[PDB]
Amino acid sequence: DYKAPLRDIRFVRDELLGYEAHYQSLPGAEDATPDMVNAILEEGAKFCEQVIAPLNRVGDLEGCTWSADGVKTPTGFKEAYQQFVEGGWPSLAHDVEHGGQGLPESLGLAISEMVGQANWSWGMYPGLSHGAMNTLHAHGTAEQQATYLTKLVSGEWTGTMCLTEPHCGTDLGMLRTKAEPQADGSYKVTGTKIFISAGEHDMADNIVHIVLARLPDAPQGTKGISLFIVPKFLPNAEGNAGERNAVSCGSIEHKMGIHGNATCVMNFDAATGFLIGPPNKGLNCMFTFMNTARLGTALQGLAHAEVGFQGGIAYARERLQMRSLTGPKAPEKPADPIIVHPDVRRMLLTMKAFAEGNRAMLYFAAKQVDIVQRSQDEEQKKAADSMLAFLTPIAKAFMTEVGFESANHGVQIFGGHGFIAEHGMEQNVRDSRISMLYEGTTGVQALDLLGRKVLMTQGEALKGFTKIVHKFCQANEANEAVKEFVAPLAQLNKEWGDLTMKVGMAAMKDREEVGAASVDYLMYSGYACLAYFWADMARLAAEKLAAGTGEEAFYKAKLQTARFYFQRILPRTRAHVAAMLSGANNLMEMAEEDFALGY
Amino acid sequence: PDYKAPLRDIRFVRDELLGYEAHYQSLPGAEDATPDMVNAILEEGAKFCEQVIAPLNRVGDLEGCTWSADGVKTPTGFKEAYQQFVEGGWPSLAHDVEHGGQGLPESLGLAISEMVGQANWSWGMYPGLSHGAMNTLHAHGTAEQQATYLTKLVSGEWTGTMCLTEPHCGTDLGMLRTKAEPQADGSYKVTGTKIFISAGEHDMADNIVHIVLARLPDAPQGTKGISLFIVPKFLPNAEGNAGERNAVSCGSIEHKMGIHGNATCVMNFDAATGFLIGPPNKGLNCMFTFMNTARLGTALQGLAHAEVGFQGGIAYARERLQMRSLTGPKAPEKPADPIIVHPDVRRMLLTMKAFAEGNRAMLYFAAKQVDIVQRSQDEEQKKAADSMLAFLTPIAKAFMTEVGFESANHGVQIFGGHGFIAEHGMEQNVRDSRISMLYEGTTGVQALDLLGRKVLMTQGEALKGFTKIVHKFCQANEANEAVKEFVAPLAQLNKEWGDLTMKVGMAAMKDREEVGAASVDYLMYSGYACLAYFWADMARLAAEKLAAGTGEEAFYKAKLQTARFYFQRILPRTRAHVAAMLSGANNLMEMAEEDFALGY
Ligand SMILES: CCCCCCCC(=O)SCCNC(=O)CCNC(=O)[C@H](O)C(C)(C)COP(=O)(O)OP(=O)(O)OC[C@H]1O[C@@H](n2cnc3c(N)ncnc32)[C@H](O)[C@@H]1OP(=O)(O)O
Ligand SMILES: CCCCCCCC(=O)SCCNC(=O)CCNC(=O)[C@H](O)C(C)(C)COP(=O)(O)OP(=O)(O)OC[C@H]1O[C@@H](n2cnc3c(N)ncnc32)[C@H](O)[C@@H]1OP(=O)(O)O
Ligand SMILES: Cc1cc2nc3c(=O)[nH]c(=O)nc-3n(C[C@H](O)[C@H](O)[C@H](O)COP(=O)(O)OP(=O)(O)OC[C@H]3O[C@@H](n4cnc5c(N)ncnc54)[C@H](O)[C@@H]3O)c2cc1C
Ligand SMILES: Cc1cc2nc3c(=O)[nH]c(=O)nc-3n(C[C@H](O)[C@H](O)[C@H](O)COP(=O)(O)OP(=O)(O)OC[C@H]3O[C@@H](n4cnc5c(N)ncnc54)[C@H](O)[C@@H]3O)c2cc1C
Repeated sequence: DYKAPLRDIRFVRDELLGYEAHYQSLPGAEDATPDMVNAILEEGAKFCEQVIAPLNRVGDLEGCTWSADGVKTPTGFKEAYQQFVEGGWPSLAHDVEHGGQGLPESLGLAISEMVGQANWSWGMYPGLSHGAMNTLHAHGTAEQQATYLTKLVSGEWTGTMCLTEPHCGTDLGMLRTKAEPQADGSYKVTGTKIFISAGEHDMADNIVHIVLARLPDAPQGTKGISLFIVPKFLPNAEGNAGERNAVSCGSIEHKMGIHGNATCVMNFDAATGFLIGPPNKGLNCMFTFMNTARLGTALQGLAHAEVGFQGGIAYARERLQMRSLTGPKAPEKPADPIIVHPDVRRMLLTMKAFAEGNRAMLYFAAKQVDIVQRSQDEEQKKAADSMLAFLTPIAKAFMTEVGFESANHGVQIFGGHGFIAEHGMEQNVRDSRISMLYEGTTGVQALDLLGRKVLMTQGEALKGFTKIVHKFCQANEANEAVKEFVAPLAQLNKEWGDLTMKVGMAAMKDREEVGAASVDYLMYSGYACLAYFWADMARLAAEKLAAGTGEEAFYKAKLQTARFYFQRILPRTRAHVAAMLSGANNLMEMAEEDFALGY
Repeated sequence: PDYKAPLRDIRFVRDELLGYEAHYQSLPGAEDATPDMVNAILEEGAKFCEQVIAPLNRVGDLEGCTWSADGVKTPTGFKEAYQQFVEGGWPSLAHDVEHGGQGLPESLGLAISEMVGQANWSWGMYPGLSHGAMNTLHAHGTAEQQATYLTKLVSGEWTGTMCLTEPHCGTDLGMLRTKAEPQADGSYKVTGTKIFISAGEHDMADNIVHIVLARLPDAPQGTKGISLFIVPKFLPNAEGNAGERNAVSCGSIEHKMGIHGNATCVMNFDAATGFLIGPPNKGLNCMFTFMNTARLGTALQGLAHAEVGFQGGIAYARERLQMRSLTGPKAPEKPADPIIVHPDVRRMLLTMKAFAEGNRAMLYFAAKQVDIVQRSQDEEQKKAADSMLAFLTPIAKAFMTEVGFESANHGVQIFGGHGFIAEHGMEQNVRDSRISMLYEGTTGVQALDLLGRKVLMTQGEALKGFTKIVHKFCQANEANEAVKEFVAPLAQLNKEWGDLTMKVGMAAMKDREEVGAASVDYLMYSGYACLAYFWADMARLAAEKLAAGTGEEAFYKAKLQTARFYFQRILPRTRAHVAAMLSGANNLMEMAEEDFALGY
């Protein structure tokens, strides 16, 4: 049964990253008192454990049901959503201006961490909505905010992002949905959008589609794309679901997992829409909706490692099979618990290193998001903004990739039993698999990080982070407790920058290099980020243990996980380095027609 | 694009790389495996796989199996397909002539199995499990027992199961508690519940022959007390046909992640009549003819998953237009470039390709050993082939399943979002693949078998058979210009493999936890090392065919390019596995069990 990691969320927020100081230093956070944060975490935890976690298996077994009239969600989904609404969770991290509580985004993200762990398919309904707000908030006219945002902040209305068509997913410049301008200055949108998460459902009073379309004589490619508000129901005089717009769901997908989230073919038959933001600047505006959900999807990766660990640790202490290699440890039982086996511990510690490591990186990133939304200092916003732009793609691709690995360790620990539906471990793997495909594929994210962010800033995007690491190795070089962490961390911090330079050099001779190195580089970057977060959690752990503490075992575990990370996981860097220095030719020399001559 | 048998690559591996013509002529009873007959059987094999079973793979996954009190319904088309397969004589192919068989080599029967598992693994488990229980009756059954059970299994009229697992025990068979009470007439009565029995009950055959692990009434504790019993669903009648219903029933089937089409049964034996096969209390010894077949059989499942991901991905990579090459549009007449222009898509393609073609080479290398163990009359050769199988069998099962799962996941990644959708079949490949690392011995258990039972128990001798072959290859080709670039790293790695074995040994002397701590890393390293040899050898062969002039230049140029990719982008994974296995057991054993979950 899902148990929220509140003690670990507090370790990371309060002790490692000084979230009380951060909230004190920052406009809006006077109502975000330590005691109020703790009560909101504990309220969040209870909803996640008692209301949505028990629906997770229901959602997988039932999925959603299509008919011409609309889409039924699994038993208990909408009734949990009504309770989510009535608790005012939707309004937590939105402007007091448009009906919100004004608490920071980073406190919103802690609630999303627990929602995603408990029931990801259910959490996507509120999750997508949270983004369309961030879109309306950043680019909507005051009247658009008054009509649409107020309703999303209350949760009475839900939001989607409608980009994808059959022929285009990464290549949005090829999109072909049309916005035809009308005398009254509104548009009629004609097109078929596919894979639309939460496109049709029975959870809310209305749905607000944020749709990418093209104006009749716009330029080709991205520079021809505009953003439209297309609600399922056009508002009435009081602002409530009014006239039924010509938006309908023609079908939902049969998928490997995330069955409880309706994945919809949305047909727009000259549906009334309103332009939001400048004509042909839709891609620019949509990237508010996208970088929310990039960090929101990095959260999915964290959730799959956490669920995989919760299951693994429980089964490894309860399942008896075979005996310890150093003699029977439970001779009064017919077998030893499987935790006594070194490989089961390797699998448990892998999931633990990834869950706790990525939790640190995620709430480090979330502090940057708060700064960009609320700081007055433009030096401090701009340094936060460049840090988000470096960490966003790393977090999304790296946390999902190792989250899916972590989910598979969970299954492996159960042996055969892991393949069987009733234990929920195999559902975790199935739900994890989409996280590396949507919200920018691993490959597209890697290309974004290395080409657009790092190589296009001639390495400056990396320097923000390698600065913090270099300052840690200097302040802690002669700290005896983390000597063993600082040495290889300093070495890796150097190599990180060296590799960045060698790849820029290779790329100057052959552009194919940016692609050839990209995923290897992003994965290396991910292990290097977590090397720093584990060296720092180890530093904090050693500080607390030397000062005496009610929780000896808590901090000794942090040191033991850090050492596992450095000695057993971080050396995967060696293969990422070798592959990325090998050059583009070993990928590009084979002719397309020569890949499958063995038939 | 539907399933296409990789016959051209299967021929390259057996005929060109592994000398299968000369091997078959050097073996007693292999005179009927003429090159033209093998090629005829391979063609008929592919026809059956591509036309009868491959179309049923989606149906198997959508319907799965339907339980009722009376029986277990199989997916639409499966039993009719099993009839055409019986009518084709396929079950009889690699079995002895006197018991209904055609007497062809096991390594020919394995080529058919390669194509069956790629076409529809769930369906292939039905005959594939039969193939096991036949091998056990051959090895350990009385001539009477072979007359009744082995003849029906060789015809395919009856199917066979392996019944080991119970709720409390899968790896630890010593704890099993299924009982066998002696009866006055020399038969036994088996009472107990077995779980996760593949093909335990279905509607495809006239009878099912269970090979059951059970305990005699005063047997010693542990594996020393396990005996092996034939328990048929229908007791034979006087003619030798399905007679009296035995007290064997299926209480349920599991709901699973995958292989929905293969019924996974809770089998209740209610004092069912069984017959002791093999000595009393030597069950586990006898049941290991069945288990090693099924381990090289499960390695083949790993190959199958890599193959299916490759066939889907290459077709989609050439048809899907998304974005443009980094070096300017390669298809400017089209609205976007094929995704194969992107280096990362080529990286996923070539990963699946290195693993499929490398593992195929490893598999038929192993299958030549099976053939020598079964047929050779030279003892020195039987001993060396037996010893080579002992080393390769767990490497093949664990490595090929693990890199098979990776390869299936690359397949989905190439389709992007579309790969998560049921219609394309790529996500089923991943879900079917996941069981392959759990059953027939877990990755962790095969890794302990390799390092603990075979390698360290022989003080490194089990490794020598293979390192010898690799060292002779590096000497034979030190001066060979076309492959010098493979030979150098191969010889460095072959030496390191021997050094690592000794160091792990030294570490285990001080701390026995080191055997489990190094096990999976050591098996994965060993896997990568085996494929480094096979890619080097396939690169040598391709150089030799190109220097001599061939009408298939591209085919041989593609082997060199894949071998170079394997060496430069995949083999370096050994770096991670070396560092992990030399890190020590303390980084895994120091954390007390009660301190693993203190964040709640
Ligand atoms: C929570 C559950 C998840 C469910 C959601 C499912 C997924 C979805 O909703 S659809 C996912 C959306 N798609 C993706 O994320 C990946 C596919 N699209 C891409 O990212 C493509 O690479 C794509 C379309 C951006 C390429 O466009 P292209 O015009 O070549 O980009 P580029 O020239 O680099 O940038 C164009 C403009 O976009 C914006 N932009 C691009 N990248 C970024 C970025 N990383 N951050 C911010 N803005 C960006 C900028 O305004 C930029 O302007 P400029 O060029 O002057 O800097
Ligand atoms: C094609 C269709 C595929 C479908 C797959 C579905 C089928 C299944 O999943 S059923 C198979 C699942 N069962 C297993 O694999 C059980 C797991 N196995 C194990 O853990 C061990 O091998 C086990 C329990 C059998 C032996 O345990 P233990 O007694 O501690 O081993 P050990 O003492 O070293 O050896 C016991 C005896 O078994 C035999 N044995 C052990 N290992 C091997 C081996 N690798 N090869 C051959 N014989 C072996 C020997 O006879 C040995 O006796 P001795 O040591 O005197 O030679
Ligand atoms: C779909 C399916 C089909 C099956 N078909 C059959 C069949 O036809 N016939 C049959 O007899 N069985 C069958 N099985 C059972 C299957 O072989 C077992 O699941 C397998 O042997 C593992 O046993 P277990 O699941 O009980 O895991 P356990 O043995 O409990 O192992 C659990 C975990 O502990 C680890 N572990 C255990 N001991 C050690 C050790 N000493 N060192 C290190 N790690 C260790 C394992 O590696 C694993 O990670 C089937 C299973 C499934 C799921
Ligand atoms: C369950 C689900 C829910 C979804 N929900 C939504 C939603 O709510 N809203 C929405 O708008 N979309 C949604 N999508 C669509 C999703 O965002 C796309 O699937 C995703 O962007 C990938 O696009 P694609 O599937 O068309 O693959 P493609 O873009 O065709 O990519 C295919 C392959 O090519 C690779 N590739 C493509 N271009 C390059 C390049 N330049 N360099 C390197 N590799 C490249 C990719 O990495 C991938 O491996 C959803 C999809 C799914 C499966």
